[PDB]
Amino acid sequence: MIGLVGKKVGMTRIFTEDGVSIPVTVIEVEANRVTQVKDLANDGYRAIQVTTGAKKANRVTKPEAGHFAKAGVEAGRGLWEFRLAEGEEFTVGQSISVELFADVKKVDVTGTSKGKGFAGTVKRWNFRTQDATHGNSLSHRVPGSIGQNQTPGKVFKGKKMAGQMGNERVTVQSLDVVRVDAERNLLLVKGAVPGATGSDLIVKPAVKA
Amino acid sequence: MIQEQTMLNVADNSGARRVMCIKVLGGSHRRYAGVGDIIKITIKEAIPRGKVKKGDVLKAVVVRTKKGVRRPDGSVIRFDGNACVLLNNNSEQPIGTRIFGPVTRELRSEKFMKIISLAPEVL
Amino acid sequence: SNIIKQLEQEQMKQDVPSFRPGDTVEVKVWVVEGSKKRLQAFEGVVIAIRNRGLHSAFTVRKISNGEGVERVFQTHSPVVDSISVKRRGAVRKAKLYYLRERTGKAARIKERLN
Amino acid sequence: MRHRKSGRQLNRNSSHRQAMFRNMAGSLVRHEIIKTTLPKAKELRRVVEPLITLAKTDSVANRRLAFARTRDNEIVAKLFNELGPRFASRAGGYTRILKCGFRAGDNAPMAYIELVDR
Amino acid sequence: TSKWFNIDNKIVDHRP
Amino acid sequence: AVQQNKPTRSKRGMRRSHDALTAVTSLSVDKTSGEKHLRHHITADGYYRGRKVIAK
RNA sequence: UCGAUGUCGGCUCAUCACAUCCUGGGGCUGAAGUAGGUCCCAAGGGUAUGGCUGUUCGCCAUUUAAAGUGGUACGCGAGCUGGGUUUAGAACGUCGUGAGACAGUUCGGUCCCUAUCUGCCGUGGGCGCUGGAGAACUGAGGGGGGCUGCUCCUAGUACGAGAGGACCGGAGUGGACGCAUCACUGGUGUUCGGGUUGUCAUGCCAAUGGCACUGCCCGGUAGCUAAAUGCGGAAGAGAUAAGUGCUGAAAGCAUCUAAGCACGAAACUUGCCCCGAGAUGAGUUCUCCCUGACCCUUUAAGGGUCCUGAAGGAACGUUGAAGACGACGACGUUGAUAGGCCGGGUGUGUAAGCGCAGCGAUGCGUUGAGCUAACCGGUACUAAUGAACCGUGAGGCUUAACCU
RNA sequence: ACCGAACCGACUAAUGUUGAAAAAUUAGCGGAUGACUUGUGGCUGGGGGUGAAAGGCCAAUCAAACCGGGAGAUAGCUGGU
Ligand SMILES: N[C@@H](Cc1c[nH]c2ccccc12)C(=O)O
Ligand SMILES: [Mg+2]
Ligand SMILES: [Mg+2]
Ligand SMILES: [Mg+2]
Ligand SMILES: [Mg+2]
Ligand SMILES: [Mg+2]
Ligand SMILES: [Mg+2]
Ligand SMILES: [Mg+2]
Ligand SMILES: [Mg+2]
Ligand SMILES: [Mg+2]
Ligand SMILES: [Mg+2]
Ligand SMILES: [Mg+2]
Ligand SMILES: [Mg+2]
Ligand SMILES: [Mg+2]
Ligand SMILES: [Mg+2]
Ligand SMILES: [Mg+2]
Ligand SMILES: [Mg+2]
Ligand SMILES: [Mg+2]
Ligand SMILES: [Mg+2]
Ligand SMILES: [Mg+2]
Ligand SMILES: [Mg+2]
Ligand SMILES: [Mg+2]
Ligand SMILES: [Mg+2]
Ligand SMILES: [Mg+2]
Ligand SMILES: [Mg+2]
Ligand SMILES: [Mg+2]
Ligand SMILES: [Mg+2]
Ligand SMILES: [Mg+2]
Ligand SMILES: [Mg+2]
Ligand SMILES: [Mg+2]
Ligand SMILES: [Mg+2]
Ligand SMILES: [Mg+2]
Ligand SMILES: [Mg+2]
Ligand SMILES: [Mg+2]
Ligand SMILES: [Mg+2]
Ligand SMILES: [Mg+2]
Ligand SMILES: [Mg+2]
Ligand SMILES: [Mg+2]
Ligand SMILES: [Mg+2]
Ligand SMILES: [Mg+2]
Ligand SMILES: [Mg+2]
Ligand SMILES: [Mg+2]
Ligand SMILES: [Mg+2]
Ligand SMILES: [Mg+2]
Ligand SMILES: [Mg+2]
Repeated sequence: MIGLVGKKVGMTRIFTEDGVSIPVTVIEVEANRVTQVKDLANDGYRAIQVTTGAKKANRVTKPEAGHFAKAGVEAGRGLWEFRLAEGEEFTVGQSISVELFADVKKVDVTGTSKGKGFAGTVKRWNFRTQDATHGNSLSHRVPGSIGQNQTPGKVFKGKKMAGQMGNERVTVQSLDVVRVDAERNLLLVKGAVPGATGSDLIVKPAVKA
Repeated sequence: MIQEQTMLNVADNSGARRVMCIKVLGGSHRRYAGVGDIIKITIKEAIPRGKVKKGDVLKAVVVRTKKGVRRPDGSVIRFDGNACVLLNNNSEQPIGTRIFGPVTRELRSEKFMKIISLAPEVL
Repeated sequence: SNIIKQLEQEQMKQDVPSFRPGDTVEVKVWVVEGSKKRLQAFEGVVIAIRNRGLHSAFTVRKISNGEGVERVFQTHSPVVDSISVKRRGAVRKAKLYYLRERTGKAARIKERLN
Repeated sequence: MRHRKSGRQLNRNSSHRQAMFRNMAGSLVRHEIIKTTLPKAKELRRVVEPLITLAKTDSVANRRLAFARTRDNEIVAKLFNELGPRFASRAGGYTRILKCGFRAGDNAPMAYIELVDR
Repeated sequence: TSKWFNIDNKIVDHRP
Repeated sequence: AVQQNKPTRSKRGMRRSHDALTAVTSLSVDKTSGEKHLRHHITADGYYRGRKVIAK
């Protein structure tokens, strides 16, 4: 089944009447507008393309404005694509809301996880530090050894080293759907989702099950 | 959060006063043992006429921790000590006949119903 | 934001009494054992109060059978059935964390008479 | 990582930063235009403007609060006697930064920071 | 003159 | 550590391939004085967006 | 190799083999069940903490499903150490007349390097992709992940004289590991509030500020974070290994194989997550933009002058949960991008001034007061200036199909 | 004799090691009325001095200083021709 594009708003708790407090993430999922529908004949695969929110009229460039006017919908802040299964079909210019997610139990939430910048090996790969004392000299959080001697005489690919950590596409799977709230455009899922507050997320029905 | 080499008080009347957690049973590379958890102990102090002597190695159940338990609404119950109840190596029922101090509902299982029955206060 | 405040505000309680640290307070909480649901009372001195709206909590301390117990209650939780202050305490601090290190006659708290 | 943190460290420790921002606030109030490096000008906004608001609301306690932040009775007097009623109808933004190039000595972005009614 | 790690004895006599 | 072989003028030029400065794209004319200046900078005489901001 | 290839052990990071320690599949059993013995397949993941000792090894204590055997300069000192063995001191035992000597012992004893190249981890610039440009994709390929305990039901059933006690299947709940996050419990919070010692200063009292590790301490917002709390490992499919077969001759019988057919594992190909058209084999879809004139010549994918400057981009500025720098994201007056301001929230804890009680330190009233950083909702007060700059003028040849 | 600054020294750790320094810095450390420490001057000379003894010190050099000389020692050895 297709998904919907929302934005992470923040986290809250939900107290329920047997007195347990469910940590929930609130995702504002307002009406996504289907812009382009792709098919096996013209494009070679079946997908829909949706847009959401609004964007400044002076900053929607002419190709984007032409595309949105061809679909006949107001310009949004981006374009995303969802692959279609066989039993389901959509039309161009069509609004989708959270009432689609009214009857799902678990979702997969995809978002761009926060950037930690250039991070070290201890933060990035759970490496162990060496001794802070006992003679240790300028080698407390260093990576250690990165190879073997003459054979092979090289560092193997995929060696866990320091570098850019975070700011990258991350999926959290099989999160419970605590509440679907159609009139306020809210999806409350149980647990944390990737990314910062006020940020784009793609929520799909769960693929594992 | 009790680990190896940790000194714990005895919350029963077996005859020991202090014990030392020397192993956290029930898993490989297991680090900590929370409230309601079986550990292996050795006895470091003893009452002169107790049921156990200094230097015995036997089991114990951690029943109070300063780290405390968390309750499903988000609550936390903390104590001002680490306290355990001694158990036989094989039977894993308590040695003493009375338990001092409060214990927690996290021990409410069939394995520790004797402790729950004899406790003065169950929080 | 506005959405989160709206969700919290429709969840919050409407009748939490006004208490300050140093107060002796009785908190009656729900306890479920077997299938029976009953009220257990925890009486002690509030040593900490964290106000965050729905996420507000308060730390109470008692001496129970010779052992000092701290409980942190969530103020708006359904399990915290009732809060009632019995004695107003006169302190000059917002967090009374020295009452852990103090015991007996040293942990006495003056009464606030206004 | 400095996610959602404010202020500039400005290659100085905390006491040095506090001392020079007190000095720059005193100089800016005395002269009504000063030429300084651009990040120092932005931080000088963040230091100076609450002092002009405190000057808008006149009281003995407000004068004592300004003497504790500016440590200068002349600056406090000029604030509460002139820049209070001069900016009494303006809601914030009492200053202005105009970029004016790079220092000859070390290639810096200089900027004039001035009060708006000068 | 000479480097201290060449005058040293623990690292010069490294493979006796 | 230190080189085993001498790098060439070819590799010296290849490393310095990225060292080239970029000139300013275009200067500005002021609508009162008419003087070229850097954008969002006050001019040499003391004008900015057509107002004499600094004396002299 | 002596115009030098640094040695045992520990730490840090590993990677490969399979002669498999666990988990997985099976044959035989002197296999009743439980538990085993032995052999065959199988390298996906997993594969102890402490005492002694310089130790690897070993012994011992207690765990675990298990505590695998090996290669890698007995992996790893331009990554750490320096306990051991290796200089110079000194002593013991023994040997020597002696200087001295002991894989005998004991106490003490300098471990350098700013990385050019290859490699690896990240992140950009240029050009290409055949008119220019803005997006969204397809997926050749590449990587990550792949562990498992215990309890309960089936069932005290099958099996067994009893003791004991299942296969197959299902439910729950843990350990280790990994990703994400900050709502909770916490840590930090030298940018907020207060207590206080010494001293100096603001003319002095009162009130404040500087300096003493933030002077010492007590709390603590936002952010970052773990000990906190969400999720994960799969199911399924395809082709199989050992193994089990069906039909069936060669060999009238028999036979799993020769023809034909079916099962069969954590290994293999997918399924799950991520990168991914420099995939030069440079792909697809949608949209947007440019429809002037003239002159020379080695007359062709030629050069030159005037007019023209689009879509878009860059630059500049305000900046950001983005960031070493580039880069990426938001905004630029038709504006909430930042700062300020207003209101709130949070934190601290009842400011200063004045009055009252007291001889006085001090207490009480005004008073949950004052102040309050990064937070929340707002607001054009200040700053984001009109422009200028790069990018063009319909886009080659040949051959097929369509319209005409 | 004891505790502790000046002053004398140099036990441990980190930094530095093409250093700030051809032996130091920082934080701790030992002596501190004595077999103490220090300023000016003098004396002892190289198979010699001096040594509360380490083959230690004698001008950043010590199992025999430095300087000039025999001297272009010698080199069955290495490099070059
Ligand atoms: N490396 C140290 C000690 C040292 C000096 N000279 C030496 C000669 C040989 C060995 C060590 C040293 C230094 O530079 O100060
Ligand atoms: Mg960041
Ligand atoms: Mg470690
Ligand atoms: Mg060193
Ligand atoms: Mg900010
Ligand atoms: Mg600097
Ligand atoms: Mg200071
Ligand atoms: Mg060579
Ligand atoms: Mg060589
Ligand atoms: Mg095999
Ligand atoms: Mg597989
Ligand atoms: Mg061992
Ligand atoms: Mg080796
Ligand atoms: Mg090895
Ligand atoms: Mg080594
Ligand atoms: Mg090496
Ligand atoms: Mg040694
Ligand atoms: Mg010797
Ligand atoms: Mg003798
Ligand atoms: Mg020897
Ligand atoms: Mg080194
Ligand atoms: Mg892989
Ligand atoms: Mg928060
Ligand atoms: Mg806290
Ligand atoms: Mg603090
Ligand atoms: Mg403060
Ligand atoms: Mg005074
Ligand atoms: Mg001073
Ligand atoms: Mg399978
Ligand atoms: Mg046959
Ligand atoms: Mg393989
Ligand atoms: Mg603003
Ligand atoms: Mg408050
Ligand atoms: Mg005060
Ligand atoms: Mg003496
Ligand atoms: Mg000496
Ligand atoms: Mg020494
Ligand atoms: Mg010293
Ligand atoms: Mg002495
Ligand atoms: Mg002394
Ligand atoms: Mg000798
Ligand atoms: Mg000398
Ligand atoms: Mg001689
Ligand atoms: Mg001669
Ligand atoms: Mg000669």
